[PDB]
Amino acid sequence: EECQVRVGDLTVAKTRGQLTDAAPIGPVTVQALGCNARQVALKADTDNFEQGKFFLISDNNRDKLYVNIRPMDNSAWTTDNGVFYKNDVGSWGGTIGIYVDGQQTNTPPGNYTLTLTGGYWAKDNKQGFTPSGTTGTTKLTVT
Amino acid sequence: SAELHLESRGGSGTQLRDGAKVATGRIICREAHTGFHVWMNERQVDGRAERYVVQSKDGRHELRVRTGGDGWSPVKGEGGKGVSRPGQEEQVFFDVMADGNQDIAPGEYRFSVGGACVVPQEDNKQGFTPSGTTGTTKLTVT
Repeated sequence: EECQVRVGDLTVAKTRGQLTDAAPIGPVTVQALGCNARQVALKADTDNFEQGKFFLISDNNRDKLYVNIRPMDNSAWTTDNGVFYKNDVGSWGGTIGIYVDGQQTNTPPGNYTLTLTGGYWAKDNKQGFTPSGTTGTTKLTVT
Repeated sequence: SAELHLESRGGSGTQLRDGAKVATGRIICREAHTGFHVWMNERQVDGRAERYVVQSKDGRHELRVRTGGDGWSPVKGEGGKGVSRPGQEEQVFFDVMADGNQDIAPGEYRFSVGGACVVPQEDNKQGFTPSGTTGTTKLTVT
């Protein structure tokens, strides 16, 4: 076993201006392999992750939007805006959508990119993550 | 008596192609014989002696194995069918080539392959051995 979380880059086309309250606008393709007894966990890179919050950065660096990820409708996962992992250990591999953290008004942007690291998580609130997979790059298009 | 020992070429794998081995043990015999009585004990298809699609420890994944041989002979088996190859030797090896062909889902495939070769109470005399040993091979994916 091992735990090898595979992920692939994707591009969605929905503007922030729509997302008023936690709505899925970007299903990141994440597929774990061998993680039958491991809690798959995804976490945005330090550039997009600040103090336990996931945010998308502009392509030219301008504005940021805090968003949280969700398994959409796959299985029970432990939500968090800074660390995302599944409480139930076992095989998994389904697209994780991207929600919004209390909107942000949406200032006329063009493109946003966010890097999501993959691996597993242990314990809670102790930042017990481990790189066991691949780092994906999610791109959001806005207007 | 019996003296059956198994050995694995690795232990698992996830991408098992056809013709890939899994276990490789050795069997022994006593006097002149024409059949190395060996069995697997899993899920044989009726009288299928030289090839049978085995099952996993949990029953959810099937693994076909070409153990039979090429040159073995279906002459009864103990436990779960089996076959006997020219038992003129004192100790031969029999490898089980798995005809999986594709990828196998994570799990554990346990086989109880073993053999004695020797004949129980029949026309041959030799050393009366009415009990054939079994073996234990696990294929845990890991």
